[PDB]
Amino acid sequence: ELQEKLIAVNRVSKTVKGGRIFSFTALTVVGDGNGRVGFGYGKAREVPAAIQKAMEKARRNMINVALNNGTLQHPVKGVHTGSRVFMQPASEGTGIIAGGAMRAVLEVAGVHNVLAKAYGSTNPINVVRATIDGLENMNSPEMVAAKRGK
Amino acid sequence: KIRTLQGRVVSDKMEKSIVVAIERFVKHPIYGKFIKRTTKLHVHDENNECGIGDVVEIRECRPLSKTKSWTLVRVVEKAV
Amino acid sequence: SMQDPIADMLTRIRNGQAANKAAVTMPSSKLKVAIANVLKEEGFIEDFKVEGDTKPELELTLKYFQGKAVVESIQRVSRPGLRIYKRKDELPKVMAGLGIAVVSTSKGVMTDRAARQAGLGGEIICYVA
Amino acid sequence: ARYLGPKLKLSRREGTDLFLKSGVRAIDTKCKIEQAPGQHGARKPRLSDYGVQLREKQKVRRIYGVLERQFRNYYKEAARLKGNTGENLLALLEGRLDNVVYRMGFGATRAEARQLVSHKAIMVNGRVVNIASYQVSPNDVVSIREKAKKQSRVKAALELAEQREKPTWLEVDAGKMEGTFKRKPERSDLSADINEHLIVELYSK
Amino acid sequence: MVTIRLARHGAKKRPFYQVVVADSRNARNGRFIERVGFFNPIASEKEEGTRLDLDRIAHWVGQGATISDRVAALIKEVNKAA
Amino acid sequence: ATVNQLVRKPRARKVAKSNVPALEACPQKRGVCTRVYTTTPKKPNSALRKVCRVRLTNGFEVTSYIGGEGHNLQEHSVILIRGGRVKDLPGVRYHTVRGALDCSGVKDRKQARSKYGVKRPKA
RNA sequence: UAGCUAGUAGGUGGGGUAACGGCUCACCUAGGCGACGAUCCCUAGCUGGUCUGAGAGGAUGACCAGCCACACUGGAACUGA
RNA sequence: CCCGCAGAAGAAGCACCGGCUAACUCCGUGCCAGCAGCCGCGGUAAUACGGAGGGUGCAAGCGUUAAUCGGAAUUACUGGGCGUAAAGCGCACGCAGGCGGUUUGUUAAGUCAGAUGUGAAAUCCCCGGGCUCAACCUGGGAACUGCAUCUGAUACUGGCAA
Ligand SMILES: [Mg+2]
Ligand SMILES: [Mg+2]
Ligand SMILES: [Mg+2]
Ligand SMILES: [Mg+2]
Ligand SMILES: [Mg+2]
Ligand SMILES: [Mg+2]
Ligand SMILES: [Mg+2]
Ligand SMILES: [Mg+2]
Ligand SMILES: [Mg+2]
Ligand SMILES: [Mg+2]
Ligand SMILES: [Mg+2]
Ligand SMILES: [Mg+2]
Ligand SMILES: [Mg+2]
Ligand SMILES: [Mg+2]
Ligand SMILES: [Mg+2]
Ligand SMILES: [Mg+2]
Ligand SMILES: [Mg+2]
Repeated sequence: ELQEKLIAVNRVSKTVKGGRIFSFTALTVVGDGNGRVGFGYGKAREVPAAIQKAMEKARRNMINVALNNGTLQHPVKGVHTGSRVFMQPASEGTGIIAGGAMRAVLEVAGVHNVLAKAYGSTNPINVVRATIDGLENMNSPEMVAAKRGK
Repeated sequence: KIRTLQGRVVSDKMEKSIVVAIERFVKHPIYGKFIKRTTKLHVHDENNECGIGDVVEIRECRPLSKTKSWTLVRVVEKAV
Repeated sequence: SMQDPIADMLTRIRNGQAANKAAVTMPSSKLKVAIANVLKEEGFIEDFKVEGDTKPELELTLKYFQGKAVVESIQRVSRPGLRIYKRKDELPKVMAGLGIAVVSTSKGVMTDRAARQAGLGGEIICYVA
Repeated sequence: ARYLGPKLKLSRREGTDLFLKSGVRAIDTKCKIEQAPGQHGARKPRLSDYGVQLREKQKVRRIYGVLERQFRNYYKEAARLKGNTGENLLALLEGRLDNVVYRMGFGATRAEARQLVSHKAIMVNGRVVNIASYQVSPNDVVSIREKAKKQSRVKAALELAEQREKPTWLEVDAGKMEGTFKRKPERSDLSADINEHLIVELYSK
Repeated sequence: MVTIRLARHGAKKRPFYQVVVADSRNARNGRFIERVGFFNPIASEKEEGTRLDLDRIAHWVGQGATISDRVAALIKEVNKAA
Repeated sequence: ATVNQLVRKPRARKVAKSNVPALEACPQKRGVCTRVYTTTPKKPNSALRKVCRVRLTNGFEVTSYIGGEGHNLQEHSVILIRGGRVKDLPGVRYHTVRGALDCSGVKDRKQARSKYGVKRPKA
């Protein structure tokens, strides 16, 4: 349950006097498979260094998320930059269907029966995140009584 | 009765050639909003009796003219 | 304008709440109250009050639980432009079950839970959670 | 409609044994297995979630000897059926007669078990069934036809069948060469190295 | 007039008739007034193969209705009471 | 925006112009070869591409591509044309079914003979 | 395409049809329809359903069944339930 | 449908392998010949042209074309936008229309409720049954989200009154 996996790696150029100087960007996601998910970014001239430096950032920066069994309690909508995502509990038939790149954060996060889809731009760096928050903002299926009661 | 219609007049200036409005209300079948939708009806009113702006009760009968298949039963109010 | 006052209520909550504001007041109406009622009975507002007579003055006490406010979201649904009327089998349940839906019926402003039991339906004023 | 091609070449690409030469020896070698399905066999298949998603359902196919069209319906049926799509696919695939013929020993390899079926040397509850696809249900009673019995093949077939993990959901003879499919196999029997939700995923998008 | 007939809803070589009450002038497999049984001539000697709401049939015949020749049989063949 | 607004003038769907007046959506169409040119392509590329201008069974006069390495096709040749533009050759929006009517299969092709219309060479 | 309408809209009476009826006629009234889109123009048989879509929708109306219309084109009637 | 007879005997092709995309090398060619769904390949080491060996995918089919919907939240009712990306009429008044503060009464059209009728059969779906399996055939439910009539409910909307 270490369980990590990268979503996307990408070249990017910097351009100076002597020429273009390229780099790489890794975008990873780690989770315990039981709550607690996090993503990190981190970039570096070589690829290994990049994916590497990324897991590390995803070690920290790892929030956790009030599941409700293998699934979500209620349906939720997340939205960062131009990414706008939606996912549903979906009383598992089998489920876990969703655009790879949030399959990733859903998978390692423990949910086992989501159906989701991403609207807006499908820029990973922003849907992962749009969903992390999406799961984050999602509130306690019991400790909403907590909220109310009094 | 078998059903009744309501509706205001709109035209009485014609020899029992009275025409009656029938304002219903209805959910737009695509955009949800409710809209006004009128139904003018050429109705028979023997001895021309109601006037424009009289609310009235109406009932479906057999044909009396290419255009008339209804006749009045009651009036309800006047001067608008 | 003042044309929809219920959205104005919904929003005075919504706003003051995000302003961490203790109370909040507004011109009252029969309607307004019957709702605040439900808000209270279901524990979203702290307690209301109508300090008026000729120029009535509905006044509400907002609650804050942890650090948050108790009202994570308050939207209008029906509105004078476009009125919504769901039957009963069609009554909408918010946040799965958590949170509520304020609905007016042939017998008073209730909650979707309540209305569902009542066995009836009506104009679904707004959603709260 | 039957693959027909160098059976072993498949297992080497899919990276495991799919018991297609099944026959005698085991844990291949005396074959070549692994590091050259082709000519650039050495090369490391670093591959898309698509690649691995594909190759898995491919692997399962190269086993039961099914072609895309049927397999596609098998999946389409699974889904229709209540209860886990990915498991259900595995149910259907097992209930296959050809399968419940090698899974009873009567045949060396599923490929051969099938050859029997097509040659009407098998019967269900009495009656000669000669189509591989024949779904077998619980309580059924598949048995070699008296005509052509304890014939060459079916001997060693019944034989090294015992050298197999040997099932549970079905009760075989060896004298009668009859055998009772007792229950629809559970997820837990069979499997281990086969990944449904992948191939379910393949047919999901 | 109104007849009760077979209406071969079957399948090439493996027939299967909807017995129906209809307007005798319409197509055999067309417009009818109501269904009132069926008759599977390949039934096989297992269980079923000639259900036949006798109470309706008798109703229409009291209304005037006439009856086929192969329906005729089926009736005096479902014996009638047992 | 407004519901009111949408109500008066509802939303409408942009209609799609086909890119291939193979008139009434036809898998292909017949034609007689008006003239059998060859021109050269657009900015990046550089070549002598073989084409022909065809008068169609339905009277559209349209230019089409003659795929392959070499082709015995001339004026008055009766050919068959299919959807298939050639981006390189602006305004060339159809291809010519090698091996149909008067058109020939490509000589000596071994690969992808179904395309380019060649018979299974007597093995 | 912004106006359209003289049997036009209604009344009375005769005639008429298996029947109600401007169906028709004579006379009287001056009506009737129309931006909730008439008139004009373009296109088209309608349905059950069919394909697709998570749905909402979109697209569609072979094969089956229902209704309608047509029978070389235009027009007419006779017979007959 | 059953029984015998002979001999593996009469029975495998099509597209693809630069990326998207499952599958890589050699030879030829040299901005030519040519490819191409989109990006783009070809000017001497071309995994993109053409042939060859190998491989991947389908299989009595395989490819290409044409065609609807899908992915397209890209006409956004569900479900979008207009400062600088497409988009606020140069500004104002104002008919129709849309929307309208607050109390009470009344009305009961909208809205809501139950009852009843109707919503053909086939189809679709659910559980079975019959053809060696299946396609196919078939029993029975379910569904037809609709319409209409009656009776009720009065909070909201509309009508009336003050
Ligand atoms: Mg086949
Ligand atoms: Mg018989
Ligand atoms: Mg008269
Ligand atoms: Mg969609
Ligand atoms: Mg026909
Ligand atoms: Mg004629
Ligand atoms: Mg006559
Ligand atoms: Mg690859
Ligand atoms: Mg090619
Ligand atoms: Mg070279
Ligand atoms: Mg769309
Ligand atoms: Mg936009
Ligand atoms: Mg601009
Ligand atoms: Mg009010
Ligand atoms: Mg039906
Ligand atoms: Mg069966
Ligand atoms: Mg009121």
